[PDB]
Amino acid sequence: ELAKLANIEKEFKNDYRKLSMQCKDFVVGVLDLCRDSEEVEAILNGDLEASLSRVKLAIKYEVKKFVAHPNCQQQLLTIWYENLSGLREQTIAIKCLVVLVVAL
Amino acid sequence: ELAKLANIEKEFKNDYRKLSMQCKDFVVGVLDLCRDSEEVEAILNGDLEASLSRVKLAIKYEVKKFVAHPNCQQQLLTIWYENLSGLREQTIAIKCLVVLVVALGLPFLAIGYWIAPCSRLGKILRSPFMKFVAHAASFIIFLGLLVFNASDRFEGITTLPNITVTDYPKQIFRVKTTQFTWTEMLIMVWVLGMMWSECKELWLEGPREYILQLWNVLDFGMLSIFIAAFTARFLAFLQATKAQQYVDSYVQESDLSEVTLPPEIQYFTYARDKWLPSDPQIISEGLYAIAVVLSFSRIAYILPANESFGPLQISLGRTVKDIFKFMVLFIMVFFAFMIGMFILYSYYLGAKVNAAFTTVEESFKTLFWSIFGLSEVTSVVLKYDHKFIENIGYVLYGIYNVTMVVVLLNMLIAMINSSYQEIEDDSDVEWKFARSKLWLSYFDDNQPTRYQQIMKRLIKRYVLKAQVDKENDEVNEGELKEIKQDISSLRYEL
Amino acid sequence: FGMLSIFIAAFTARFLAFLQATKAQQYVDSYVQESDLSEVTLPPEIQYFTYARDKWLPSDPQIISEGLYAIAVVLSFSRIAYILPANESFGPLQISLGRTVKDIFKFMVLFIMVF
Amino acid sequence: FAFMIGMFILYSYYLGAKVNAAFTTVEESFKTLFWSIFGLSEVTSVVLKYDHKFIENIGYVLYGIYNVTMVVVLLNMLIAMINSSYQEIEDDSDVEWKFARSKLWLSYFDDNQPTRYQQIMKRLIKRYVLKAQVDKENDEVNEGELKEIKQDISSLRYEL
Ligand SMILES: CCCCCC(=O)OC[C@@H](COP(=O)(O)OCCN)OC(=O)CCCCC
Ligand SMILES: CCCCCC(=O)OC[C@@H](COP(=O)(O)OCCN)OC(=O)CCCCC
Ligand SMILES: CCCCCC(=O)OC[C@@H](CO)OC(=O)CCCCC
Ligand SMILES: CCCCCC(=O)OC[C@@H](CO)OC(=O)CCCCC
Ligand SMILES: *[C@@H]1O[C@H](CO)[C@@H](O)[C@H](O)[C@H]1NC(C)=O
Repeated sequence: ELAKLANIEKEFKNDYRKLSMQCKDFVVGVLDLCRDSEEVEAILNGDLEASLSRVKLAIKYEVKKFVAHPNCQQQLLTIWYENLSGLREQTIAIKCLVVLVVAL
Repeated sequence: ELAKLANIEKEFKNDYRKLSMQCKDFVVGVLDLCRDSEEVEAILNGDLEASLSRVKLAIKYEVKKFVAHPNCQQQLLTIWYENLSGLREQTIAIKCLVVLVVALGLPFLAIGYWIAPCSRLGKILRSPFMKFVAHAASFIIFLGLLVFNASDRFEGITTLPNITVTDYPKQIFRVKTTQFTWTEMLIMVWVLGMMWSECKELWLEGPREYILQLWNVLDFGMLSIFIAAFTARFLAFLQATKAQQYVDSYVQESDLSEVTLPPEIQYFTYARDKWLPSDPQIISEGLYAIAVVLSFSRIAYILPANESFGPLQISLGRTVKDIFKFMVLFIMVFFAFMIGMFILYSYYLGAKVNAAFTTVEESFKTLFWSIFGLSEVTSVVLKYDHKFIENIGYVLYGIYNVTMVVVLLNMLIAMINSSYQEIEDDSDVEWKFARSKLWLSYFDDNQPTRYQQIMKRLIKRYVLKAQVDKENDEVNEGELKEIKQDISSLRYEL
Repeated sequence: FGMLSIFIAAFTARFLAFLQATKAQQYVDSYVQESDLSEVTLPPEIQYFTYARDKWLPSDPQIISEGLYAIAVVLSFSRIAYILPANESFGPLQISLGRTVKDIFKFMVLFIMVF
Repeated sequence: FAFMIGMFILYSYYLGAKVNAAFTTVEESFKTLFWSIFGLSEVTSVVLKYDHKFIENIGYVLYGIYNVTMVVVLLNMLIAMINSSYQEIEDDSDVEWKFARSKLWLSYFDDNQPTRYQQIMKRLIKRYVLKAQVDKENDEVNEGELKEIKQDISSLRYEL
């Protein structure tokens, strides 16, 4: 809402953009404090009672530091390799062998 | 350990790199506090009960500020001039006189070196600085031999290429062009020696050490190109000797131009107009022309031992190491436009103004030379009407000339980010970590101990300095807590 | 979507070029009554499909096909931008390139006026 | 110098049969490699009249490596020049320029009981010492008051 009023006012341009930074830094400062994996998997998707709903909603609003934080990146990486799990730390030669085998 | 976990995690990348800075700054802060020379010579090499063990271990781990600190640099400088000791502060003219004298008297040095235990000049020649000057002088005499070999043609060749000329009619012509001269023998002796030294180093260092450094592979490739060129020259010499042994036996004439020869032996009478396009002579000239250009890249072994041209080289190495990421992206756009330009103009080989774009090699040639402003517009125009084809050609060639400039612009601006990142007090440090590495290439070839007492004194001084700085970091809070506790006693007494 | 449409337009032009040559072949194989097609001359509409590339009409479906097919192959190597962000070394390069290309156009509009 | 010696060693035997007269002597090879950095040179100095295509391709490759290397060196020069501007910072160009012009001006000017001078110098040094002590006292205000009230609390403990 603040980031859309910034494009409609254009004279109080810097003030709404100064308030949107507080609205983003609150979320990043909450994200920092989580310790167990249950707290991370309670923040990144909402109340259930995958499906990464808050992350897919933070793409639309472009909150870059909420997605570029390590506590979200490790949760995305454990989905990006969700059955391979030994290729997660290998050389680029082993990765090129994979794409050559699949392309063949 | 922290700097190796940083390359394996890659999500907690900044944290391990933040911890490695503390692990390095502890060592630098310990190094600061040493006062006598015994403490410096107790830190820089470990407990003995030269051999600079901690310095040689700080090269491997790349701790740049531990080697670029002055208390280590003075200890390395007192080894780098360990018998000269008056040359330590002299002008550059006196230093150039030294390298000129040693470059002149190079063949006297082995005669003076078998004497060396009986000579004070033998110990005065076995210092690291004299070894460095000797290797530099030998490599300069090598380039001098190449340029002098290239001599006698500096103002043109004297004849025409298709005309032959020999000492006598009997001599076959192909011998005189391929036989050896005295300077090429010295080149042959010199290349084998450098190949032998690199052969010894590869056997001891191992393949991983050779493969790890890009510079080692460049040197070894230059030596191999020299050897291949001389083998091609020798194969060219042998067949001419065989033809001369044929003619001098079975000639039975007055001149070799009088009676015609069998046609295999007839081929070795022709000038350069009629040689086969895969002649060993031609291959020899090509590879020998590549190797001479590659053999002036060896001055990078010399240049870091100088203050003025020192930090220049480091920035040049950084920019050359940072170009290749842009180069890989530029290859994709280049390949796209060359495949499109080849698919367009391939059917018009017979009817064009210029011979460009009609084959893949020529399209590669035109799109490569078009980025240096050395190309024509009139490669695009053709002879027939077909104006749709010609306008699509103009449009695609214009899009290419705009795209290369944009990519170039992006490269320059990204280069600026590195300078801002460099900030200050690092080029001086980085350059020092260059030259010391170069110096360490030549140095080679109950009741506690004294060492533990010295180390205990150093750690005690570090703890005391840290507590003094922590106490002076916050002065008011202790006094306020003390006067609050005093007000507690004043409330208890009143 | 534009790259895909340019491909489809080029192949439709090629097919329109193929149909008329099939019509001329079905004419000649029916009404030829000769030994070779070079022997007896033809009606002049069917005669046109014997010429080489020197005498084609400047709006031939073949020429349009070659031009659009030459544009589409150049446009079809811009799809590697879907691949490149999944890599650490060529990752932050692309982003700066996208930023500079997005920032050129404001200068380009001002350059068009002077030009 | 590296590229000119290589280009001279390559094309020296082909003086009679080339399109252009370039690279066939040291003076001419110097000329071509000097004017090639200002985009005032031809590709057709490399091509020759005979077949010998190995020689011609090595010529094209070395000339391309030269044209890339000069641009890289040039790029390095420009970026290193930027470091000096960042180092210059502010309040120095104005100062440096003044130290120019005054030098120019000084080229033309040419052709017991203490003295007055020592009284003036004594007054100046006294003012410098006083200003330094005032700035050092105002650099740390709270610590003297806390030490004074601690010493006053000592007397309050002695009296009570
Ligand atoms: C300009 C190219 C010269 C390359 C080497 C170089 O700069 O070093 C200059 C001195 C060696 O330096 P020092 O150890 O005396 O220290 C220089 C002090 N700034 O002497 C040499 O190392 C020069 C050896 C060359 C003689 C043939
Ligand atoms: C250099 C162009 C290659 C484009 C893709 C690319 O860089 O990605 C490299 C890997 C994928 O990366 P990962 O997810 O394994 O992570 C890389 C870790 N730095 O493998 C690929 O995605 C490559 C697929 C191409 C094979 C045909
Ligand atoms: C637009 C229609 C151009 C008509 C074709 C013609 O005859 O020449 C014009 C052509 C050749 O110079 O223009 C260009 O170079 C295109 C540059 C585009 C920049 C993104
Ligand atoms: C690689 C093989 C090239 C074949 C030789 C030929 O016929 O022309 C290609 C040659 C001349 O343009 O290419 C170059 O300019 C080389 C540039 C290299 C950049 C580091
Ligand atoms: C050699 O080439 C020159 C070129 O002008 C020509 O005049 C001459 O006749 C040629 N000589 C022979 C022997 O072919």
